[PDB]
Amino acid sequence: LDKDKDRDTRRKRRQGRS
Amino acid sequence: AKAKTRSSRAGLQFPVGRVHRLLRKGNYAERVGAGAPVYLAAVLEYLTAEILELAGNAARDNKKTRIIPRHLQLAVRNDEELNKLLGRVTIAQGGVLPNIQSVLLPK
Amino acid sequence: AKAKTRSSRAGLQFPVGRVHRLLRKGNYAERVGAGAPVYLAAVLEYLTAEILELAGNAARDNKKTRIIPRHLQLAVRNDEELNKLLGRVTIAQGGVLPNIQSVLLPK
Amino acid sequence: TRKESYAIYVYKVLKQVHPDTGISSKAMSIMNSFVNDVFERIAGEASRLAHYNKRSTITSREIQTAVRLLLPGELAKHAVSEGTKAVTKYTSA
Amino acid sequence: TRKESYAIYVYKVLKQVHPDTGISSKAMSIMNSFVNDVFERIAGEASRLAHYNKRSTITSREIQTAVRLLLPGELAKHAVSEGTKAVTKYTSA
Amino acid sequence: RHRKVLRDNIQGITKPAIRRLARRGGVKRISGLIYEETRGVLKVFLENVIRDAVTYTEHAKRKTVTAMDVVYALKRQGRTLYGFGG
Amino acid sequence: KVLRDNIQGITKPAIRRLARRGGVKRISGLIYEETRGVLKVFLENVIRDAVTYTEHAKRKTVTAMDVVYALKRQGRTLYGFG
Amino acid sequence: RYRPGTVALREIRRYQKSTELLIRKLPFQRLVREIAQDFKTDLRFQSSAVMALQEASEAYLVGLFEDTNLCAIHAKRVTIMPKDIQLARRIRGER
Amino acid sequence: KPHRYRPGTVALREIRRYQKSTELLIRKLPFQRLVREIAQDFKTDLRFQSSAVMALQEASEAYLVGLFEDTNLCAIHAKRVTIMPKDIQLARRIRGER
DNA sequence: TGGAGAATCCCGGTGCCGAGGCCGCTCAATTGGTCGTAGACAGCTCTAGCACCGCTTAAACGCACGTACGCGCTGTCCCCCGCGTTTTAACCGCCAAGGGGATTACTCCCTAGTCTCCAGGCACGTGTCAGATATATACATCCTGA
DNA sequence: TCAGGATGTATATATCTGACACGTGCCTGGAGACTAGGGAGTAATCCCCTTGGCGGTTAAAACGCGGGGGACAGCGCGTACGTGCGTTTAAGCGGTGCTAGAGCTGTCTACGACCAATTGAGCGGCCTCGGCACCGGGATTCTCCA
Repeated sequence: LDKDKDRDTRRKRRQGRS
Repeated sequence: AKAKTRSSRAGLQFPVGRVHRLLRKGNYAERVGAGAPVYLAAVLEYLTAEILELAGNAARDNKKTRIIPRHLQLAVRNDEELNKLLGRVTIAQGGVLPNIQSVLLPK
Repeated sequence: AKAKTRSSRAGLQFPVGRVHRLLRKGNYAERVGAGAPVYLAAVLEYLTAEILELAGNAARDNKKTRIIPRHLQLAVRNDEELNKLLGRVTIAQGGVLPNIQSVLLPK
Repeated sequence: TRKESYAIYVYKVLKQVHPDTGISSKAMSIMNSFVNDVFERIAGEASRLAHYNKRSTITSREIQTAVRLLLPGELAKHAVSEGTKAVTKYTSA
Repeated sequence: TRKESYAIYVYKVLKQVHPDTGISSKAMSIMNSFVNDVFERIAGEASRLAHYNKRSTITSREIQTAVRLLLPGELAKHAVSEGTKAVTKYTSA
Repeated sequence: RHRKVLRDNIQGITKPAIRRLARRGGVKRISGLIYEETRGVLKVFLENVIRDAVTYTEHAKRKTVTAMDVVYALKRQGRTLYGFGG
Repeated sequence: KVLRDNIQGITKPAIRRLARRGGVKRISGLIYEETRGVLKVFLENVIRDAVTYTEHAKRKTVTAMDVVYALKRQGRTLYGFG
Repeated sequence: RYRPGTVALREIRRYQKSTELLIRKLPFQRLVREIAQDFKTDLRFQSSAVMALQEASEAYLVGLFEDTNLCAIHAKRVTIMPKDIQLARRIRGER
Repeated sequence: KPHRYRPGTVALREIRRYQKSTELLIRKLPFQRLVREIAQDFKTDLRFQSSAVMALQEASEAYLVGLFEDTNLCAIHAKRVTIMPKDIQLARRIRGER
């Protein structure tokens, strides 16, 4: 759960920069 | 009528038309549906973004602004799922993860 | 006019026409040559004869007249080249080779 | 002669992710080999899935099942979400 | 619906090799699976060989190279000999 | 209507069964801690195979896991199994 | 043009450098001959598959893609050469 | 009474002589259904599917125990230990 | 008295150095001569691209490094720090090469 | 526990070649149509998976005991490591020859596609005998005593 | 080393079955014949990249020499695992019932192949400067002898 929540924030910055 | 790329319709960076051509010319099936190259281009763009993000972090951790194969090896082998995806893959000029066994360290 | 099967033309027992149809309907290439099914049927017949000879020898050595999967396992694992070909193959109801390490036996 | 590659798309994705970071040519060839390898893996698995069900069309369902077969865990879930989002965005317009 | 198999051909080869030996049903199914597996290996390797040289037909040269790539040593040599003998007898008449 | 939920069936892989499997592998002496490790390894292997079999079943929109799905899962993990079809 | 006894070109310090990269602290004396044996076996397999791939294409030059395809066929996929 | 190791060697010869399954069918079937409950509920299984899973699992465990016995002999023991299984699965690439 | 390190310090510094770096560890020309000598036994008068020899060297060095890692794990498992040829034989036996 | 000394991290100037940007020129992606067939969907059939029950007996479980094997410890010796000195061949730069990979054009024969014809192989019944199980049994193997 | 008691193993024979071998209709798929279009075979050229040689530098390889540290053998001790016995438990076998779902069939339409016209996205070629390699030097840091 510690690594799993990290990968969602990885995706959202891609959607945040776009 | 003026033309828009299929990648622009899906909001992608990877080419949907090239992926569709390679799927047609790869002898994978008799027919290729319209949504399949869109899905495949999205998956390829996501995996490229993941590896490039981890490699950029590893390059920042060595005070470099240019990604070398060493940074790609450090990006893949330090992540569990990416190392599981590329367990049989040899990266040229990649090197080895620095890890020395505990019984060899002096006491 | 008077037909004659392609297996009889090559002196084969395996069906040439069935391998031709499978090669066409398997999406391997756009076109299929005329000699490729004959060549592949010859290779399949040779491999079948090679494993069935050793399986028959193993069945004869155990005083049996029907080949059971144990005999196929003995025939494959006792010949080094067939074992090299089928190194990642599990034969159902095959058992194992009888082989005990020397350091476990008493002296 | 013209040899196609994935260099400009990898560069666009890199500028989207790390806007001030460059990439060497050897690392670019490695990323190109990675994209080609993953493409062949997913396409071969989708071809097997189409042949097993006696279908003659590779659709997005076959690609989604091939992604779920080939990618482990959270990578599979995020890739399925990305592909579904892209397909709905494509078919909406 | 009829399902096809290599049962009678395996039985004919067994009668050619050991005339007074039978084969059980499970061993027959194992032999059928073996023939299908080797066929898929050689056909996939020949497909990859034809795709690598940018050709669009699988000829006997592709099958011969696939046999030399897949089979080890004496099996490869004797299988190439058998295939060449059969193709020669086929095209000589 | 009885939605039976199963639990703790890994203990059904008994210690005599693990002893027989080790005897077939040629093992002469077995430690007492071997059995829990073997149950864990078997659980990991069965999870990895059954997940792919269920994926192949869900793709075909069927409710039953056929033998060919298990054969394809073992093929996909590089553990080809002869004598069940295909 | 015949070459002979070039397996001694892989010297003892090169083998021990590979072992230092692998994390080995102490190396016995027979490791060098054993390593030369396993290296010759591995190279024989890969070079045989590469030369088969070259001979099918009716070329006399072993290109890098033939080596990549041979390593791919042996389950040892190599990135960075095409 | 026999000395320890004689009945062990007799069991080794006997179970390497035969080909039948060594795990009981019904506990393996209950284990398979319990594992498959965690992916999709209300699944059905053909009997040949459960039999194929049993054959594959027994072959995997027998090969693993052979590799375990090799690593145990390498440490000059005759008793396999969990570190032997961990070493075999680590060298095989599963861990 | 001159300065001499104890046995094991220089080994650890070499381990850290060669795990930090990323270059090839075998000399190019002896490996090229070995590749040509081995390929002479299959088809005579062959030519090699330079990148083919570089790919062969990269793959061979990566294979040998992974083999030495499994060897070190076997040697540690047998309660040693010195790798021996039976460790390599056990590693290749478990891997499925022999 | 403290100093001498070798190695390594960090700063800073300098060159250089490789990444990045731009520009011209294809040719592959796009768009717009027609067409036919693969696939979705409905509906019926009928097989096999699930659930239950009773009996039996084989296997699992628990417990007691003894011994054999794991493991820790000590001593020995030899062999691998560290270092200095000398040999040697890898490496780099440069030059020269030419073989063969790559491209283009031309052409023909090999293979896809269609139609027609027929017979080879597959589901279905039916007999019958190879071996599974059971009973009797001499013989190989192991343990204790000498 | 020899040998008796004892137990488990393969060996000699009955008998009973259900699984393998074999014969039948048929129908679907393989074979024969013909036509067309393009994929591949063949020839000619070109120029790139491989091979070979030579000279100088110098870093790496090789060889020899102490010497300590690690492999290995031997020994002792105690825990834990094999073995056997009796109690317990559930796996297995057969028999029944039921319905969920797999599979086949017939319609029908939406979706992808195919093709021609069009053009801008992508690729090869050519500058260009800055990020990184390199090196000289000093501060920090770890190791070895007290």
